[PDB]
Amino acid sequence: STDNAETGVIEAGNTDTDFSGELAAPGSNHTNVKFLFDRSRLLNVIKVLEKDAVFPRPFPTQEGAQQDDGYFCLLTPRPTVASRPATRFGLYANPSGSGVLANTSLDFNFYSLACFTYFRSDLEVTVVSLEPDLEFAVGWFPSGSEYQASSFVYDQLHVPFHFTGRTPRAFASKGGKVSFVLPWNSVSSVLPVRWGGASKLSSATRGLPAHADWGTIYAFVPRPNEKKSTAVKHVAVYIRYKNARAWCPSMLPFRSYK
Amino acid sequence: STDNAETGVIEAGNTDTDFSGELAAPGSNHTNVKFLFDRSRLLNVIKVLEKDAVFPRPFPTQEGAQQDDGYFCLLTPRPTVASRPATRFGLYANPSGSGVLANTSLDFNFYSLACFTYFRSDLEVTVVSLEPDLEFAVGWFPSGSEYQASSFVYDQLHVPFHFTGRTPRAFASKGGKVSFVLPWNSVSSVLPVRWGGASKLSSATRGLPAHADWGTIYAFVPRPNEKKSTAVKHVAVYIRYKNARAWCPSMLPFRSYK
Amino acid sequence: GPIPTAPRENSLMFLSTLPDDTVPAYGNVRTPPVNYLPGEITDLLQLARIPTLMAFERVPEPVPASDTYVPYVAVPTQFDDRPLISFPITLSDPVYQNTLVGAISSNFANYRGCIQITLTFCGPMMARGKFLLSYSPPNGTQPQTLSEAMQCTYSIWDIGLNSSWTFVVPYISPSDYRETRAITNSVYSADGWFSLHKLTKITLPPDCPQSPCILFFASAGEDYTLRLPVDCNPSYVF
Amino acid sequence: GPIPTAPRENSLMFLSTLPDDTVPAYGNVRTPPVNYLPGEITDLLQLARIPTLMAFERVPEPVPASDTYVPYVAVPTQFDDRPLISFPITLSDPVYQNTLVGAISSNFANYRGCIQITLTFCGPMMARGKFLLSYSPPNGTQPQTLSEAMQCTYSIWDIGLNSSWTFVVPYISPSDYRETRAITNSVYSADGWFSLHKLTKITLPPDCPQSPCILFFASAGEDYTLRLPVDCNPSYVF
Amino acid sequence: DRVTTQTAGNTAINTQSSLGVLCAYVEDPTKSDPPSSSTDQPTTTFTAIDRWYTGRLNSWTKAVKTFSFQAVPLPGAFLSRQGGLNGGAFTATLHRHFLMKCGWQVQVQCNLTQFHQGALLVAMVPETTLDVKPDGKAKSLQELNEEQWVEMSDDYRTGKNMPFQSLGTYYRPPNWTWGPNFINPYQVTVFPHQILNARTSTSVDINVPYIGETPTQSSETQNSWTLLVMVLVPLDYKEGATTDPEITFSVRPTSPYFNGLRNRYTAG
Amino acid sequence: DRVTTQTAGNTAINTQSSLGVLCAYVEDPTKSDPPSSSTDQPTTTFTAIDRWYTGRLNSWTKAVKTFSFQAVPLPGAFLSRQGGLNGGAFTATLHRHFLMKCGWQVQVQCNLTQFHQGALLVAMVPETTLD
Amino acid sequence: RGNNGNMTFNYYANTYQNSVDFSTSGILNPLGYLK
Amino acid sequence: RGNNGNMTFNYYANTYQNSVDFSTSGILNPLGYLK
Ligand SMILES: [Ca+2]
Repeated sequence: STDNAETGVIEAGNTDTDFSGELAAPGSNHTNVKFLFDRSRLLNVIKVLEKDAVFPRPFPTQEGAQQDDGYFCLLTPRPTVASRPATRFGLYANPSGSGVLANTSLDFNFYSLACFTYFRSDLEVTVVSLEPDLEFAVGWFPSGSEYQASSFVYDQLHVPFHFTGRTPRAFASKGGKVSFVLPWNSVSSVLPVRWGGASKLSSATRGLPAHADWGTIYAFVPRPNEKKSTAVKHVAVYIRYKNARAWCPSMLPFRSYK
Repeated sequence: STDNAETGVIEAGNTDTDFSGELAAPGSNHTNVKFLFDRSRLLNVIKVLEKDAVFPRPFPTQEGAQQDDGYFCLLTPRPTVASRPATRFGLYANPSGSGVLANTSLDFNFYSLACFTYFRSDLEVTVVSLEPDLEFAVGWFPSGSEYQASSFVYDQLHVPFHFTGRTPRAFASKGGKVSFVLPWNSVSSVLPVRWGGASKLSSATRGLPAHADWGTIYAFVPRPNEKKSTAVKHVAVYIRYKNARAWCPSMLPFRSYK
Repeated sequence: GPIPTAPRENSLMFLSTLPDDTVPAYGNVRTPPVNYLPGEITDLLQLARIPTLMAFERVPEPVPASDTYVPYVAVPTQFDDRPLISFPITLSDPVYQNTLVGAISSNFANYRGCIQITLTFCGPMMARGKFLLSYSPPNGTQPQTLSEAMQCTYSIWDIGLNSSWTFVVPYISPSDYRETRAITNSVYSADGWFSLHKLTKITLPPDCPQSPCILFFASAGEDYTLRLPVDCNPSYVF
Repeated sequence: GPIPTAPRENSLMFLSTLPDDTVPAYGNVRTPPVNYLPGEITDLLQLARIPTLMAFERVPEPVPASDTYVPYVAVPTQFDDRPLISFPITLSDPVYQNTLVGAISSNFANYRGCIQITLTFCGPMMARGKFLLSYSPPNGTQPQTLSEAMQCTYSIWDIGLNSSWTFVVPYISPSDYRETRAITNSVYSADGWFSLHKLTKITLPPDCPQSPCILFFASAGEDYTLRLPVDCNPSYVF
Repeated sequence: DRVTTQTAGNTAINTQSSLGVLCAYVEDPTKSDPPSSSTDQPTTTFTAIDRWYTGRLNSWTKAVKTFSFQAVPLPGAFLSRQGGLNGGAFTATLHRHFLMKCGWQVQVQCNLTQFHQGALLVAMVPETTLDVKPDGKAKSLQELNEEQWVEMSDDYRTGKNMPFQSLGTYYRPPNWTWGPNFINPYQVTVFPHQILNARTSTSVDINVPYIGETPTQSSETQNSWTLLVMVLVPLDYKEGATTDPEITFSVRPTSPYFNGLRNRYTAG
Repeated sequence: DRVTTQTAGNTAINTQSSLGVLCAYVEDPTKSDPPSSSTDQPTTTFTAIDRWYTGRLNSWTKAVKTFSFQAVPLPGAFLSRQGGLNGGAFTATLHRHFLMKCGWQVQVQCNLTQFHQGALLVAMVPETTLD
Repeated sequence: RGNNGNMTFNYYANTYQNSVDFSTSGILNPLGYLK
Repeated sequence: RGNNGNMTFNYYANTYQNSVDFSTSGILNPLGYLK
């Protein structure tokens, strides 16, 4: 039917608008935002700590630095690099060379349907072992907080301070899993799926949000430093969005024709 | 008593119709359709994935193809062959020769009592390990959907995309089982026990329905590709029909007198 | 706080016939309506009541086509004081194998109630004759003679305008239920015999085909019931 | 005392889509209010209804800039009895790839309802002309001729004061839902074709550019619905 | 009573030995609503298609064996003109629509004599592929004429010979042993039917409603109902009696709904 | 006003310069009764034939002289497919009936420009043999 | 009902435990009628 | 609601199971209006 798309508004019609027919009855409400994002998906795979760690230093990190890489998981669907917020998402097509291969993550599913600018929800976290008969624990600190390093000595054994604290620590049974829900805890009101600002007035990276996350989790072995092993253990981190809400329509990623 | 069967209608009589006696009181309602099909039975036995797979290609498949066979289970009482819908049911009397032995399935019990043309119900799926102390997970995608291949790299480990997604993934405990119910999800209204149509206007196979199923399930190990094993593991898939309904009286399989 | 519990000995058990549901994995799904579809079946007895054809080995004189089983009995012209045909009232007997009653019944352990045998005369309309259908409960020896059949439950059928005759086999048993399959022969799984005798030979006018045929059907009577679902016999696929 | 329990076979199972909550680990948290934020989205259909541009390979004559896909169709001056452009009503087809309807729909298994194609004439205002838009349900052969298109669902669009024309593709299907992705080609995943024919050639006055362009948009009709969330295709990151 | 005349449009079929009309599933298989799966206004019954179409089947002879049969696919027979079944305006409309939903009223005619004997089972069978050869191709008019009647065999009783997709050289060809489209000859009376017994009538009538796995179906490929004529008792008579009695049938589409109008169907 | 869209079945024709529809003889040329000369129940309109069929005519050039013309017989044009006028189900029904009674709604399309000049007379003429 | 002996409680809502048709808005009957 | 079929019971209080904003004290609407 006659219209003018230049207006910026085009009404959705049906078979009977210009032709002869009727409306098809509604088949489902699966496009409902709350229902759609309310399901677990893989966020990242991290190594399990077997001693107190040294949190990765800020960028740019110079050669010779002593730190633990691939252990901390930033809870966010946004791109991350080496446990920190990121803008560009990267991977390694040529894993051959010199230098540490930074861990990167991205909620692929989230962005394939994130046709909006802002998002908010509580976060259900599930940690699954990728190792046989593993006994591990999970640690977590809020957005804006940090990992408490070092350790204390009990009976000449070094026990990392990450065994204690005021934040959630979940000890799984041998071969078991860990699961719990966290509240939106960032100081921001909503999470910017895409962002155009800057978190600092000087030497800031445009588009890089400072606290677009639900905090950080890590996994460790309920054993003292001394009883350390040599074989690196891995654990998978799953997240689920509870009571999700979204604002300001936006685009979905470009699909190549090649 | 006097009648005419040519009519197409013959009334069910009792002892007192022509003789002397009474009606026998009802002993049970076990022939009730909903009650009868509401029990688990073996559907298929599949291999457990230990890496991202390559779903079997459509027929006719030519020699030299690279794919994973015997891993995907089409949820249907109808005959299946190599994870796809089928018409004729086959087996291998002479397992000796060249070529891949296609996996085939059939709900033997269902067809022995499927004296009707159409059927519908929800489906309760139970996956049982046929291996000692096995830790596995189950994946599933809806009728009309497909397996998401490939993988992503985390800490230089390849993790299949079948570890994530928006569809059900059930991780069993070590030595445990998996169980859940799925809704009738095909685009068709009912499942044709026997069918006389064609799903395409050209080069179609008469009698072969396109979506007479509740989707497809597969099993995999919650381990990265690198920690792959050499011994193939098997898992048994059981199904149960919930709230079953049936339409249009039909025949039961022919029983040989030989 | 936590509720104290005491999980039982059968915890974690998977029971294939447990009368309960399990957790939903992909809910909130609406399905296309099925109101447009007629012919819904609520109980398989609705089908067991529909008479279907029985099967008999064609009298030692088969056709060049292997597996010569026929749904009828040709009425021979020669007199003989024994049944034209007879079969046991044992649901697992081959004569019921491919009837719906028999096929459906073979999937349950017990039955209770009447079985119905329906006969349809398919000879020419000019034909006349009478038959004696009888049912004998178990005896040490199976009856053969007209004089013996006549002492059991029986009815005389006259050939004429109406083509068919229904014969209800009474449910005469010591037990309230009977075995559907005669794994072991006993008074609980074998209930005697049904037999058909020609009472007065068939009479035909000149220039009429000889040996008219009688079609046999079997079905569940109105008070017929099946109990205890059992495992199926998958051999139909071999 | 202790309550006797019987944990089921699927105890300890982790189901990614379980329709239930899990235990809170850090509760009693109040969050900054979001009342100040406008533009809240409740359902993704709200976005699928917003028309977005389609994409066509620029007629075998690309620009030195790789990946030459355009959101419009230039109207050639030469007469030819075949469609100016045509594409299947298969949601997984590349022409819908980057439209919101297509992108969003590709993340579900089924759809039901109408798709809407919107055309906007971007030639000069002095131009005149007429077009015939048609939709053909599946056929053995795709229609090409004006005579064939004219026998299907179609509308004639006149160029004039108003610049656009919306065309609703009726939902004509054997099933109540259709496949969103044509993994296998069938009557349930491919529903025919949409085509655009120039009815009467475009007429222009002297000193007017030739080959005016027509912008193409696609969106969900008002009765459009999506069912069954499926796994995403992560390739956009490679 | 036994004398009836059924009118439809400019058509009327009479019989003087009616057994009544066997109605399948519901008392009035004619009641039907538009398909919920199409939003376009459907084309419904008009007088030029509200009528009986009549065609032929192969004659019945003494040589036809028990359980041998003939099948008439619906609406397939209209599309191929099997038995000379030209559907006039019905076929013309069918060829121009993607979808079609309808029921059927059928009468099979075959007169014998009070001196002949034999019986034919006439049924309306849902969802069969009895009109297709094992290689997947539909039997041509010539092939139907060469065989006359299809003999019951292990293949048909088993479904072993139904159409199928060849797997390809990548797979070891399996031993096909069974198919869901089998035919258990002893249970064909489970379907809506009547028996044409030489001694009782010269015709049978069956009335069935629309059925299908979906609200409506593809015009060109559906085959939800198949008219089946099968020998139960071999034909017999004495020398002098008329031989090879003929068989004809009349079909009437009921409450049709056509959706998705387009140019005439053209094979791809 | 000048912008109209006429729907019929699965058909719709638009124009942005309508002059209105010229109705001949009566306000609603659509009202009509069955023929009194046939006792058989007639076949009347069904949705597959309640629509617009579109075809072509030869182009207009500077060389065409005053009073030169083109004619489209009705229903003749449907029978011969003049201008590619295939009547789908309408023709199929027409070919299967001895008698047919009906009216017609027609639209002739020909766009020019504000810089062109010329005029065509478009009429519906009763009982001619111009074809 | 079906093969279900749970009279007591239903933890999950009907629309989650089962699928239900969307809207378009003892006594065993015969499957055949002679008319 | 979301992907939740639990109609029955909620063991943990709303303020613990979820986060709630602190105070400062069907029908799908359009995201654009032409005025
Ligand atoms: Ca417990």
